[PDB]
Amino acid sequence: AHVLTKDMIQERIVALLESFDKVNDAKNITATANLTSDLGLDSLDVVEVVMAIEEEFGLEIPDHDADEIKTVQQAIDYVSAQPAA
Amino acid sequence: PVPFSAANKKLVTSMYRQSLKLARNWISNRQLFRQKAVEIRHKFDQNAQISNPRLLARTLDETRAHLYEFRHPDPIVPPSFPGGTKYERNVPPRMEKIMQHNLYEP
Amino acid sequence: HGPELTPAVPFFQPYVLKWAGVSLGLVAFYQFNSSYEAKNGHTWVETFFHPKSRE
Amino acid sequence: LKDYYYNGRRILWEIKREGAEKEDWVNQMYFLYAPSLILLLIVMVYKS
Amino acid sequence: KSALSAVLMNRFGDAFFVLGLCVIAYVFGTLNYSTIFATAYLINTDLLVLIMLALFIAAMAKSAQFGLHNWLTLAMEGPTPV
Amino acid sequence: ELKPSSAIQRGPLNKGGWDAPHALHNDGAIDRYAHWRTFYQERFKYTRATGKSTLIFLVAFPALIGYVAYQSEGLFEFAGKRRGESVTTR
Amino acid sequence: IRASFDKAEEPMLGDYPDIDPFPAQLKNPYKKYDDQQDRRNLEEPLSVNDDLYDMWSPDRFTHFKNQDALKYFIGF
Ligand SMILES: CCCCCCCCCCC(CCCCCCCCCC)(CO[C@H]1O[C@@H](CO)[C@H](O[C@@H]2O[C@@H](CO)[C@H](O)[C@@H](O)[C@@H]2O)[C@@H](O)[C@@H]1O)CO[C@H]1O[C@@H](CO)[C@H](O[C@@H]2O[C@@H](CO)[C@H](O)[C@@H](O)[C@@H]2O)[C@@H](O)[C@H]1O
Ligand SMILES: CCCCCCCCCCCCCCCCCC(=O)OC[C@H](COP(=O)(O)OCCN)OC(=O)CCCCCCCCCCCCCCCCC
Repeated sequence: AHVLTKDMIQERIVALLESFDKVNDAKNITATANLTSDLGLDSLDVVEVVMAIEEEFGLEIPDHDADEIKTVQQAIDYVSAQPAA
Repeated sequence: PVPFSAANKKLVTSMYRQSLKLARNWISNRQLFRQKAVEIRHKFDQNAQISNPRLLARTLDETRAHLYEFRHPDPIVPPSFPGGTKYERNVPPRMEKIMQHNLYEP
Repeated sequence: HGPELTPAVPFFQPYVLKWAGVSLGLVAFYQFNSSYEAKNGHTWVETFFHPKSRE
Repeated sequence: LKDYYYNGRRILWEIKREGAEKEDWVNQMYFLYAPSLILLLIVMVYKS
Repeated sequence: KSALSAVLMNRFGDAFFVLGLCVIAYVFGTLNYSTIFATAYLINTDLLVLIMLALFIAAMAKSAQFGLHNWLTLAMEGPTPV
Repeated sequence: ELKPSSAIQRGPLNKGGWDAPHALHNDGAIDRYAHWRTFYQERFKYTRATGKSTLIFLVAFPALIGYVAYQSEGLFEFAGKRRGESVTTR
Repeated sequence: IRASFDKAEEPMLGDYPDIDPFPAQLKNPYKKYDDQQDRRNLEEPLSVNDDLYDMWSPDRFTHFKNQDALKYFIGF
């Protein structure tokens, strides 16, 4: 079959963020990064990247768990919490 | 009904979630969809600088109605999730030893 | 390789023996009465049928 | 004695596990009820 | 719930086939195809309209016409080769 | 001065046997709902919806299929019939 | 409360909490319940005529009003 690991979620979410353009720049990226402040997002293109990350992993997010993945690391372990890939 | 806040942010972040997801299943094409997505992105960016509560609430409730009318019969769901087709196919049984009810017979 | 195994089970379970034995005995007994009817003109079980005459 | 047998069988000869066993009803349901019922079948079939 | 809806639609049609089967065994006195088709051209036409309408509601329920189509589409919850 | 006898030796009642451990967690809401439905008749009262249901199912529907059953007793024979032949009698 | 038959059984209940009937399907799926399948918390009060608002009840469509849909169907 096809397994994911956490290396993969890492290099997919960062891949997703380097092709997004309204980020500040492509190398202040790491797992620790606030999307609010570090990458210079407004309150609604954090929502455009939540939509992009949920179509990216093929999964769907309710509104009360989309709001709280504000860091990249919370997003990575939240996407790793689900069995679907 | 409220200016710049955490709760008004909560409300229209979820409304932008909803209209993006709702526009997702109308449009078959990719670039027609993303032309349309940048178009309503523009629609959200022409607003969000209103300081009134009167017409902030009036625009808020009618874009809620405008969101209500363009609703879709089938949402696109991934199948292993509660709208989908792979949902609860082989639920693994929980590990339970046998409780017994009779002194003489199993 | 292939599928994972589970422990070995004997084929002739007690229910296989019981149900097969009873139904094969009934079919054998039916064929025995159809054997006996051609030789003697009557069933082997109607030997044991002794009701009173109607009058 | 029956009490000491069955409560030990429930909590735990006691300390073994196999399947050869006859409960109290199987003597006269397999050897009296079941052949009488098969007899009833045969009498109905040849009485027809 | 999908298997429940499919079998209850089919059971609707089965009730109408039991009705038509009762009229078959009444009018012709038999269920055999040979006797029924040997004597079919003689029987009254209102009788045959009653019989064939009941048997058609049966056939219409199982072969999924417009009054009763809801269970085919609701039978995709069973797997692909089913 | 009227006390039952000194020679009684009365003692407590037991049902006897084995206390089976609890295989089922009770639900207070389901138990209250089901106890409410089982004994529904002692809190039943006559209303307009009740009267509608009572007249429709106890008098109206019996009178209707009674009219149908008495009008149609010796009407139909379908036993052996042909084209151009009556299947009713009256 | 909301339905007409739920209103009809109002005077028969006594010592019974008189819940607002809400369909168990139109609840959120992503709120974690004790049973995810029936979408119900463990001691939650059951309505009268609860088997009309259970998960095992009819499907209860969301997109059209029922009088609208009868007009559209008899229309076609
Ligand atoms: C716990 C239940 C107990 C068991 C229930 C079964 C009890 C039997 C009840 C049914 C009952 C109606 C009762 C009405 C009140 C219902 C009260 C309900 C319970 C209240 C607590 C049906 O009787 C009538 O039903 C009418 C309804 O349609 C019909 O009227 C119309 O005409 C039709 C022309 O064809 C139309 O077709 C139809 O369309 C019409 O409408 C008639 O068919 C019929 O007259 C009772 O009547 C019975 O009475 C006896 C007379 O003793 C009759 O036999 C008689 O015997 C001699 C005696 O004197 C007579 O000398 C003799 O001449 C006669 O033969 C019976 O034969 C029977 O008739
Ligand atoms: C004249 C002939 C030509 C006619 C052509 C037009 C026909 C139109 C009428 C068709 C009637 C079809 C038969 C009706 C019974 C069908 C029952 C059924 O399908 O149950 C389905 C229901 C589940 O359905 P649902 O939940 O929506 O789908 C699940 C899939 N996700 O299952 C459940 O919810 C279980 C609980 C409800 C079960 C049904 C209970 C009410 C049934 C009432 C039927 C009454 C019929 C008799 C009426 C006369 C009585 C005197």
